[PDB]
Amino acid sequence: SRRWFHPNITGVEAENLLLTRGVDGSFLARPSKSNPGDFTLSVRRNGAVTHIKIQNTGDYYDLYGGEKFATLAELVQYYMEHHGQLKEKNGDVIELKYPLNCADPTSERWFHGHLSGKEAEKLLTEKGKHGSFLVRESQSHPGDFVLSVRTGDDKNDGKSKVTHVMIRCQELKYDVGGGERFDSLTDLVEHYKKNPMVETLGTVLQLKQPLNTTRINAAEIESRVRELSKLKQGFWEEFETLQQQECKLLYSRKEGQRQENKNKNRYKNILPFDHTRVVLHDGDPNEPVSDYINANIIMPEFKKSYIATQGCLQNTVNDFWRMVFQENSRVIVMTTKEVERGKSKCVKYWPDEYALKEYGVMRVRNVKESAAHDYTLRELKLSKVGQGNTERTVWQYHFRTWPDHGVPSDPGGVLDFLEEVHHKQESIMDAGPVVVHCSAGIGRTGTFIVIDILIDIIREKGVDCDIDVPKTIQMVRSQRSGMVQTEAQYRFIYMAVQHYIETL
Ligand SMILES: N[C@@H]1c2ccccc2CC12CCN(c1nc3ncc(Sc4cccnc4C(F)(F)F)nc3[nH]1)CC2
Repeated sequence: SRRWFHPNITGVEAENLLLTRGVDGSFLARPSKSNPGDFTLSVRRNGAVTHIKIQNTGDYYDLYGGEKFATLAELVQYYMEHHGQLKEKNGDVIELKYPLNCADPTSERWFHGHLSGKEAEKLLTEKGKHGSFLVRESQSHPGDFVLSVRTGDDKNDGKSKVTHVMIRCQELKYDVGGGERFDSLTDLVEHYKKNPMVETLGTVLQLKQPLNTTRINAAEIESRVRELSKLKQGFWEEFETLQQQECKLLYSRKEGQRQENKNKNRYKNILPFDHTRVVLHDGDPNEPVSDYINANIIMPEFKKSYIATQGCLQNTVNDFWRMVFQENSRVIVMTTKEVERGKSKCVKYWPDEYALKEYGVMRVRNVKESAAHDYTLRELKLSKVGQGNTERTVWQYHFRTWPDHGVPSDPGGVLDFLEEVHHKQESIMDAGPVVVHCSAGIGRTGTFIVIDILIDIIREKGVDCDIDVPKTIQMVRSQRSGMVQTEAQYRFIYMAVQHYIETL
């Protein structure tokens, strides 16, 4: 869990935490009470607290007077490992040394607050499986807690059971009636996750996973949207709770950090994970490194795969077409304009209609453009220079109407677009991964990919099937940093899936 992130504290509270429990170099992060997307990094230095604003407008986290990042945990990791980079306006170095840990259990996935033993039994009996657990406040003994764990065989009939374990709070510390006394509920839970309790007759109280509360029956998505809309809101809690799981996803991005690739990244610290990056072959032996593009393979796991990538730079257009060729991709989804709010988001990597251009070893002909309301389709022919028999059609679906701020007011445009993309891809035997990009290749790109993954479950299984939006996003975020950036995008995913279901 992301311990240095304190949900539901004020600025004044943050200052006092850092002044009373911190030292110089201690820091924490916190969200705005009013605004999803606004965050503050609070840092103790020279016996005082400095607050630094962070904003997410949908494409990345933007640290004021600092750099752009895919996640707050990648931001924190960066400044803890690169001394001198975070600076005050007058030049003075702001050091992030010591994460100040949140002791408040409220945001933990396993924490259920005021919840009865009867209610906890019902939740575990209906939704739980072997090793599902939760912690709740004791009704009998104020300040105490109860750990409730389901154990059994998952293949009803007494083969499973719920066990309740009392957690005492004695003199500011937590225990289970013996052994170690913990400074927080979190420390206690983490210890008994690693070191399971055993009953008198041998049952191991395995804390395998927090009770799942977010999985739904897809046909009931409207009721879940209603529930998540209740007022801050359910949607915000859910997206934040998911965000608290991002420290499990700090996978190496060593290749993207190499000096030989520094000019190949649109944003210096938004990098592909090494374990999923697209590796480019047959490269120019004269180039110091020719195997790198800022792109990751996204494979759903619980047929069709994706390449999530950034908007091309002038110097990466040739690499982009090498990738498209190598991976046998026949469909590109572009979800940005070239220029938005005065800023270039993607260089034009395609020729004008009816024109032919060479891009290094590759050539692309733009055969025909077809303009719909929300998108333009460009029928491109890609081939290797010298080898006409390598020609294949690449269909570029360019979504034009995504708003400059926030998300579209309805999902119909995105749904229609994604339906055309899906059918084109499905019609081409042996097509490779669908290439998807925006500007940084994480916010909108993540949103379109996750929508597509969830819709495809419904295509296969019908509307009577389980879907789990945050679970799916965590799986995609394990393959490219920070996929799905904002709460507005998260709500839009639910909106798109709901309206897919409603138009069957
Ligand atoms: N602590 C909360 C509280 C406070 C006072 C009173 C009651 C309650 C319940 C409480 C916890 C349980 N609820 C909850 N919401 C969530 N949203 C996203 C996620 S992430 C997820 C989901 C599914 C699978 N895999 C992941 C992964 F970890 F891999 F990302 N998990 C969630 N769990 C509802 C909110």
